[PDB]
Amino acid sequence: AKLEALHERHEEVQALLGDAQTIADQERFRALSREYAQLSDVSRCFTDWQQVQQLQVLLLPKDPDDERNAFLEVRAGTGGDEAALFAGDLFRMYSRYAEARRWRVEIMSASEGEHGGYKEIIAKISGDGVYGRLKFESGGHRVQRVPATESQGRIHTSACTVAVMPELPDAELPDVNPADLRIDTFRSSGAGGQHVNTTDSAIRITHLPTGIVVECQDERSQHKNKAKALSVLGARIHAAEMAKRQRRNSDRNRTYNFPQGRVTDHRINLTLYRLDEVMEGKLDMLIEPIIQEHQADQLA
Amino acid sequence: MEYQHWLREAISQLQASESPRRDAEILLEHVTGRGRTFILAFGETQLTDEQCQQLDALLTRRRDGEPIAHLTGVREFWSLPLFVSPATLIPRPDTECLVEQALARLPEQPCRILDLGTGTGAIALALASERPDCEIIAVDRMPDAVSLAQRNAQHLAIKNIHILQSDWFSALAGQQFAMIVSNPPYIDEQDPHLQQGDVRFEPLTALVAADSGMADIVHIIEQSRNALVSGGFLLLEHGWQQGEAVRQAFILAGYHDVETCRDYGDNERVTLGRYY
Ligand SMILES: Nc1ncnc2c1ncn2[C@@H]1O[C@H](CSCC[C@H](N)C(=O)O)[C@@H](O)[C@H]1O
Repeated sequence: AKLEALHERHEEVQALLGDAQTIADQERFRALSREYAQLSDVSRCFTDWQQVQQLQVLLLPKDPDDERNAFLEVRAGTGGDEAALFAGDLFRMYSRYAEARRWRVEIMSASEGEHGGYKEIIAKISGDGVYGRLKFESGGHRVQRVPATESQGRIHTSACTVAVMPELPDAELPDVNPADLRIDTFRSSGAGGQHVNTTDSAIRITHLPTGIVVECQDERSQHKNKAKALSVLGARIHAAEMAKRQRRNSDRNRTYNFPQGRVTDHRINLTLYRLDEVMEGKLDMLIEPIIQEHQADQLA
Repeated sequence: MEYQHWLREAISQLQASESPRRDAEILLEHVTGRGRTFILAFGETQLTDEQCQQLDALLTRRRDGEPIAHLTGVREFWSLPLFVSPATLIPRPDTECLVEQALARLPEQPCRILDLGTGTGAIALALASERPDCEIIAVDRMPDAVSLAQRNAQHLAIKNIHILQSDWFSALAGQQFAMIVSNPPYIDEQDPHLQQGDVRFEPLTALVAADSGMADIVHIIEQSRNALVSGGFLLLEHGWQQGEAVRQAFILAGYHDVETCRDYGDNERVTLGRYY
């Protein structure tokens, strides 16, 4: 008697729209026609709860960036060089997953662990339905393992952070770059130009205003890293007017215990005895649930 | 052997480098033809014999110090892929700055540009790319540089560019361009850098200028005069320390609107003037 309110509006709007679609019409008959393609599934159901498991129409809480590609970075925090080492594991796990389903994973900045890991590491994953599928992976990830740099066998608790921004069509970017930003160099110093030649170029960009910081480095042209950096600043900016919006799935999200081999999403009280599987690239026995879950939340 | 193994091995016997992992990863990618990410996500992969042998040769070189871009033979500049060789210089990132500053000055109306000591063809190419309405002309003294330049031009498909082999202006005898750009040799015959770095394997033909690394820069600002259109610009790249210096020869030689832009390493890289 409350939600039905909705239908008796759609079923109404659809009827309404299915009409205009039969009059002399050109131009953006696209926008309107497409709406029809939408109101058609939602409508075809209502016109049955009436003509009759009454599949509760979940066809209502729309989404946006879901299909857009995505940037993902892993940061090292708690724990010694132990943590950065898990930054590696985590990052593999993702890329091992992004491949299993043919996504374009491309790094754009790496921070060699002070002893074999990554302080940072940020890939540019690509394929359909990316963001809406790894977003939940944002937050904090904690490991409890027994280091190879330890024989007495006592577990060591270290942790990593994970940001999962969205891929904005750089052909949409707000040209947020007059002089309101400071483009710097990684070179703690140097003569530059002819005097020296390194194997790869590293740029850095700071947003004077909001203060955002982005940087990149690879074997390619500076021109490219920079422009590459401009695209990440943007994704980092749009990552503000999203975190602005106030169970809204570092904040311990999961914990990976190896002596037990379990993984646990604190966020939905789910623990699976399948760490092996999750570390090799099987992030669906996790993303799927936190997804249906984040679903029901919306179904209210 | 395993990609993960090799990478582990090489990085070891490659400590004298400023970027062992990278050097490593690049090499391994080059031979196997698998990107960074792949190598990282799948270190279990074995190397076919060749690869291992091929990877080996390249690795020795790199231990002897041979530049990476020299081993893989390529270099990106302006997001443009350039083949490089010890025939000339390996296009630097700071040189991209020269290009940046030169793109502004350029007249909104289609015109002709000159590139002295084009080398790989870096600057000239990037420009003829941005301004497809302008005819650029790159010349070089070494005959081999002329070819690498032409080779890049071909591979790249840029046709509004033309390579010649003059000694500064010899072949240009009688032409005048809107803007004249040039990164000439500006290293002292005995700067301690020549001592170290990949720069050990780069040619002096392109590294050393005379008069304590200042000989060419000046001889050009001098010459450039008789070849610049009304109020056209002349902009040169120089050493980080030749800041004030170059500025003066620019004023002394008689150049209007002198200036000295700085690159991202926050050094002084390009000095630009004008003429009437
Ligand atoms: N008299 C002369 N005429 C033309 N080129 C000259 C010259 N004397 C030296 N050179 C050229 O000066 C160049 C200096 S290095 C120029 C490199 C170029 N900017 C790059 O990014 O690759 C060399 O290519 C050298 O062959």
